[PDB]
Amino acid sequence: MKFTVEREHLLKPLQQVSGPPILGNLLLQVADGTLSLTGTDLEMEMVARVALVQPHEPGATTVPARKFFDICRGLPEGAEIAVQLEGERMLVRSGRSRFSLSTLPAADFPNLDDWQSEVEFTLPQATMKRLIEATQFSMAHQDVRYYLNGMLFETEGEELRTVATDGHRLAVCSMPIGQSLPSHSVIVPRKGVIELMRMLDGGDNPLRVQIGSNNIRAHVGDFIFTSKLVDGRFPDYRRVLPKNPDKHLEAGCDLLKQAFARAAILSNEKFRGVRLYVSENQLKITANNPEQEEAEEILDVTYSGAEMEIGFNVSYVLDVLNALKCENVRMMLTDSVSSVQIEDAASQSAAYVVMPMRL
Amino acid sequence: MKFTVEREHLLKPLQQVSGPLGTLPILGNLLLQVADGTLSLTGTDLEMEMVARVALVQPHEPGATTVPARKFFDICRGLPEGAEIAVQLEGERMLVRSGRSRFSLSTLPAADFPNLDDWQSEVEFTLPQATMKRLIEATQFSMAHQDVRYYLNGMLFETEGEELRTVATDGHRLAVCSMPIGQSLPSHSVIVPRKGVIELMRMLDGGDNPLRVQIGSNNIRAHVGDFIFTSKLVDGRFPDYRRVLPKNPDKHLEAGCDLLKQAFARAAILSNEKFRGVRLYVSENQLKITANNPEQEEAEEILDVTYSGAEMEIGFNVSYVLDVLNALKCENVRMMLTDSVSSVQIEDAASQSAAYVVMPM
Ligand SMILES: C[C@@H](C(=O)O)c1ccc(C2CCCCC2)c2ccccc12
Ligand SMILES: [Ca+2]
Ligand SMILES: [Cl-]
Ligand SMILES: [Cl-]
Ligand SMILES: [Cl-]
Repeated sequence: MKFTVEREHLLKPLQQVSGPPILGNLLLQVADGTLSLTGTDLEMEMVARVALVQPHEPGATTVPARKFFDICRGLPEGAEIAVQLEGERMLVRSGRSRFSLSTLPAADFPNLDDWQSEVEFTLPQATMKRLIEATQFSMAHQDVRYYLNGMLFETEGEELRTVATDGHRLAVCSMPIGQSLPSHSVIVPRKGVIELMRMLDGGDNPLRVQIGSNNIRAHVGDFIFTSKLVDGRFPDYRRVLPKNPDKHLEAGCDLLKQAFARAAILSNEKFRGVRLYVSENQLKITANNPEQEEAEEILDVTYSGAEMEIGFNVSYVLDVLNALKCENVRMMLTDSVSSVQIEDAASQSAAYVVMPMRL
Repeated sequence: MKFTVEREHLLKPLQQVSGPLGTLPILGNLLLQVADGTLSLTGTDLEMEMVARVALVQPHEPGATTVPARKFFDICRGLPEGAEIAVQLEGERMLVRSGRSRFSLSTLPAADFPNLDDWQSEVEFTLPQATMKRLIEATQFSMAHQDVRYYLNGMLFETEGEELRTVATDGHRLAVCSMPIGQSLPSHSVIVPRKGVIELMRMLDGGDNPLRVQIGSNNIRAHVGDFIFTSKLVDGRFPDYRRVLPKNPDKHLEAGCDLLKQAFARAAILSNEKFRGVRLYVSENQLKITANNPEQEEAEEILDVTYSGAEMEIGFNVSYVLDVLNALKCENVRMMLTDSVSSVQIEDAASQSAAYVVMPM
């Protein structure tokens, strides 16, 4: 196995495959004019392909990922990196820098189980990035309810939807993708979501998604990501979407956020409860804590409905406003004992639901 | 106690005094005093004190209280640019009002707030902010971390002639920097604790306000603008850097600092994770750096340098060398060598104002 490649042509692929003992190594393969790099943690895998325009010899090995990446990154901008397999070591040479790395046999590199694709679609990268970024923050982290430690991907009509919840607050994002889809639902593990998100480079390469019974694969440009799905049932989240909020309030996103952020300083550190008093074109926010410190914020908003009061977790609401990053927000309300739904006033694509608190 | 002050006039002082504050609650509070047309804000941890004076041009009423430092800072910082902030003590609560934002904070009595002991200044001088910045950043990285010789965890500040000098060492490597300050000083040495050095750096805003330093037998104080920092000193017998500098390191190697740094940083990848040893082979106009680890992975770097005279080999902890090269921020470095079992001296090839000494492995 031999190849010589420019540093930068190696670094982006290296970043991608480092994501997921031999699991600490990258599989390197030279075949039919291409260097492929693979990383895996047994749950998911990333493969990156690099065209080889310089002379090369086929073969495969595995090397320590961190060390190989660090060596490549540490070399000067635009350096040519020459790699050859010599016995049980992989030799890396560039200028008068030389390295000998330990290898493990390519034959030992684990493969993900084989599977059949049953649902497929192609969409712009930007659309998938919007879908994930809109909801990722609301996934559970390491809940014993393992089916929450990930993100629902739901197809219906011509729409792809992501849903995330930690068992307390909810994020939903829905986008038309211009193809007729079967009504289908899968849960992608949270680490897979993160790795998928970070494979999307913000460019013009379209993303191809293939979903099997127990696996998902995403292909964009020179990168192929594959993951197991979470084998579980996602909660019936539709039950907490307010059926008909009769009251709708519109406010400047940043003004509302800064008022909540200031009030939060004097909210209970653990339960983070703040109260909203809604009246004709006015919102008053209050907070207090066990040391009897108190905050009050009054802002002008657009609101005509009946006066009402409602409490909620200000951390959850701040998370929502930070995700929305827009000009104006719409808060849809019912009463003091019902949830609140929050959206960008200019777009219904993303929606967030926060539960009510009594004080 | 009442005042109204513009947000921007409050924010820097609040940041200056509150930054390093947090099991004794009142230590988490700032002391606020309105007296003689000035708002004074004070923070302390009992070892050091930060005091800022703010002229009150708007109507105000005298008095003092203490309030949670972080909360008051966060409230002020969270208000919009240009906000006017009105404060008044009402009973045992401190009220803060700006626009239609209102806050009521808990207080502790100003009478309970702790004072650093009184002391007398013995040594005084003034110097540019830029010089203090240079003195600290040139040596700070070489201070010990949690060493049982507590004085090594701080920084020596020495006056000699008209130079102010800092020295830092952890027993394995040493940094020294000396700068002229144009005033006849007595020969004097003090040790400033770690936290003190951090605040002494933090208080330099990068303007042209000069620093006024007062040193007593047990304290140091720095005045810049309307901020006053005071720290207790540390007792102990700091090493004499004069005795740590190699007596005659007449093997002189010159190399590009960034080239040298990058070569060591790559070799370090395949050095021992705990011990971090690399070997240097010096020969005519050439340096070779090698590293290997228990797994027998190997790095080799060869560099062109300026070196004439005898060949030698020497081993170093590569972290120590990298720390020096990252602190130098210059074009060319000079390494002054003696033999395989003696320390190396390292300097900017174009300035003798700082020197670095590293023991070999
Ligand atoms: C009815 C039940 C279910 O389908 O099993 C259910 C429904 C809805 C949710 C969340 C709660 C709050 C924010 C988003 C919806 C659940 C969360 C954890 C466990 C069960 C949940
Ligand atoms: Ca000196
Ligand atoms: Cl606001
Ligand atoms: Cl109030
Ligand atoms: Cl080698």
